[PDB]
Amino acid sequence: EIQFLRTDDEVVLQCTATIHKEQQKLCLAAEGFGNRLCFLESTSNSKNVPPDLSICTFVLEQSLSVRALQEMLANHRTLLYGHAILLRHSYSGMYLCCLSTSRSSTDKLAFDVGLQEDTTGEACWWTIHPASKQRSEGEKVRVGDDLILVSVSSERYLHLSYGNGSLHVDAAFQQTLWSVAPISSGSEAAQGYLIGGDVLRLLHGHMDECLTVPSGEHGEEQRRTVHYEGGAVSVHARSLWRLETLRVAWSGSHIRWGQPFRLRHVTTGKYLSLMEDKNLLLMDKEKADVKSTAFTFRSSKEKLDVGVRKEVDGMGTSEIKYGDSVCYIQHVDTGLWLTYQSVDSIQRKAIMHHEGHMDDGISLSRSQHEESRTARVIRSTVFLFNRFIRGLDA
Amino acid sequence: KGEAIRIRSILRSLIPLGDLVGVISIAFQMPTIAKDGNVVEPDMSAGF
Amino acid sequence: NANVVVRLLIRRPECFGPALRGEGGNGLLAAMEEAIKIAEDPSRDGPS
Repeated sequence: EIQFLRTDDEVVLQCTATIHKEQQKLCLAAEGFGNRLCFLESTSNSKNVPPDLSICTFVLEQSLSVRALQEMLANHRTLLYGHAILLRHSYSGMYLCCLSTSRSSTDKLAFDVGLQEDTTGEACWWTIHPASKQRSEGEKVRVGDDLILVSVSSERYLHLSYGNGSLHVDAAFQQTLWSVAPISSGSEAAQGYLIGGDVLRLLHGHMDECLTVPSGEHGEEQRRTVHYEGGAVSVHARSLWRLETLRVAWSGSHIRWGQPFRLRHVTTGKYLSLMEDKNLLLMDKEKADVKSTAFTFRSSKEKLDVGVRKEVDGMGTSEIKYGDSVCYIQHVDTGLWLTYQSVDSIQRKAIMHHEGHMDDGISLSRSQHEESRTARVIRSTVFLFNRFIRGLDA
Repeated sequence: KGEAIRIRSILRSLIPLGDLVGVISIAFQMPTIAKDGNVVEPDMSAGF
Repeated sequence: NANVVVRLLIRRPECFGPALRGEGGNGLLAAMEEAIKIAEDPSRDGPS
């Protein structure tokens, strides 16, 4: 039974770009605080460069008919073509809109597309139109369907512009096909179980020590290491990690045992990885290869047959439970186990070892939305302020 | 009317005011009497 | 009949001429004096 996309579900809007006669899929991205202007980040190069879907995921708020929206502006359903959808950016909590301003890089008609605090006004609402002749107004929106969006206020099409030197999104009368791929569905989500994209804390067997990085002394070269600390570090923002799956679609599904995923330190933005000396080290987004940054949770420390199960397009079984479940983490390729040095504010270093110690169990504790957003804002402010200071120093 | 206001805004986006003012500012060449006493008539089918 | 026409000519913006097309057109006024130039030049005006 083919699924139909619906509100309260988390989706990414994808568009295709033909560069060097090669198609690159891009998701519409927009950083909440700072640059309100939307942009695109590559999702086709996931193997070499991880995609940041946290700024590409949107939530469908409401799907009202044209008459109803007109009347109310004058004052869990099912999507049908010919409705107007309200897209809310999951991270920032702001709504997609036509900014009514224009950089006018190509022409004067096209406007900019950004994020708006207020829903009131026709800028936030976008009408869904069927881009396939096999679809008619009133038909159920399909997951695999390809869409074209028209802004209520501007009556422009959500257009990816090749005319600019860099790929850009603008509201133009030229139309561009947008494919929308689900991330997760809220109703089928199970409370207390690990799902993709969560910001979580890796807590050791005693709950007392948590995997973290050194304290901030203004040097990323020394922040790059990873180790175990206890105390206020557990409630601080240095021990928050984002578990990002390797699949673009249905990335918010329930995590399963032996599922490849990449860990990202929220505060620093670097991805956990393994060097040739078998010691863990944080490295940058650009060079975060899958063969170095992928890890899998396993139920038992012993070498049980993990096997290969075909990945499914659904939320899936809730195999990992927060706190209750005990997880064992290994690199996908080497198969070593993350473990402490056995030589101990514990400040014990963490290593990548073949047989591993017996007490390598790490549970999972979920972080709150406020605390995750604060860490994201902290990183996005550190980057900008360091750029500003470097410019002043130059 | 929202649609009327929208159409007017789109039309102003299509045509800047300054271009209208400049085209209005452009002037004509007028016929003058030639030296024999005949007014030379610039053909307006080939002119502004 | 005005709303439909403006929507169609704005869906297909090449109807507005190269100057007002907007992918780098000079503009309405610039095209105005350019056509003045063409009008004075005999080669660009007539078949020749």
